[PDB]
Amino acid sequence: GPVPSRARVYTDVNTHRPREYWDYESHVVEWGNQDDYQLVRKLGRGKYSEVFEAINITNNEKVVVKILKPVKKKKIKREIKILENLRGGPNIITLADIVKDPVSRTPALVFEHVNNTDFKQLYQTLTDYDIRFYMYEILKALDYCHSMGIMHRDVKPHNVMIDHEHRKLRLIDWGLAEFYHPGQEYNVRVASRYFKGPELLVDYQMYDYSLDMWSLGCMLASMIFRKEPFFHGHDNYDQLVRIAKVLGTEDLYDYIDKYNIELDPRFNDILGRHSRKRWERFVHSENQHLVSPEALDFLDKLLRYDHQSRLTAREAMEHPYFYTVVKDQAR
Ligand SMILES: O=C(O)c1ccc2cc1OCCOCCNc1ccn3ncc-2c3n1
Repeated sequence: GPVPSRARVYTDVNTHRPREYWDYESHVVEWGNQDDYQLVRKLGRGKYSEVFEAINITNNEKVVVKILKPVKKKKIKREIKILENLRGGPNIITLADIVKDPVSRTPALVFEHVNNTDFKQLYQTLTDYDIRFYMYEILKALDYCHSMGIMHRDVKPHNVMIDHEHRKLRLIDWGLAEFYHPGQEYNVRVASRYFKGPELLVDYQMYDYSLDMWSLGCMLASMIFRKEPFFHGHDNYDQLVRIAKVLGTEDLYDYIDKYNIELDPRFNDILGRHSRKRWERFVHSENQHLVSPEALDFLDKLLRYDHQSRLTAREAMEHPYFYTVVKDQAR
């Protein structure tokens, strides 16, 4: 069958932890008092939850309440445990409280309020410096969570809150995140289509932190090239075709060979034969102000088929793309 794989970094971080850290099935939830919060207005809804601005009446603080739609106890425990383990880390959203919603007997997560600038509207205003700065801020959250033995597995613009006035960023929605254990076969049916790594699309289960770095590369491409989404597949199969038309089919088949991956036969007559394209075909008069040699070198080193060859978060932070930002933060 397939060749096994291990994270290059932070490989054994959870093995050295007490069992309780990662064994979320055993976690005992510390409930709080629902009557401390009053809902103010609805912010949005998804498959998994509805989100409200709210107020803590005991201190008149603004907070956000995420009312969970019914999922397994295990899934709720995993998100809670991860949020608690990561709490206080750089640019990690703060979980303030957990309450049992009386209406449905449903749990509600209570988060710190971030004054988020419009995500669709924000992108239209971002300069070259802003993209570098916010990318660096996301990398601080990813290096932290990876170093803590956790893969996010759903990195995308919707899950990055930006309070632009305060140059403040938070990585949110830890509902798909998981603990990394060497040898563990993970569920490939994760993340948003446009951000799925090749490992997911070819059904390679022994993946790791490096998944997040593919998703990040997809974000970077969409920002510097003004192309949202960058890899626009019609479904999961066509998503790999879209990637192959850019990264080329030679490297794809090399990856499949290296890991002895069994390719779904549906791929066979759709992948075809594609050259690896130069990034320069995506540069044009309206985006060129966002694109540098540095940006393209960095992007190239995130967007690799082989999960093992992508930059780590910590390596990415040392790339020349960030030298100006690093200098500015020291001062
Ligand atoms: O799932 C979480 O971990 C999550 C945590 C915090 C917030 C949202 C979350 O995800 C729901 C996304 O809904 C977007 C609604 N807009 C706003 C506006 C302001 N804030 N401040 C915090 C959040 C927020 N959401």
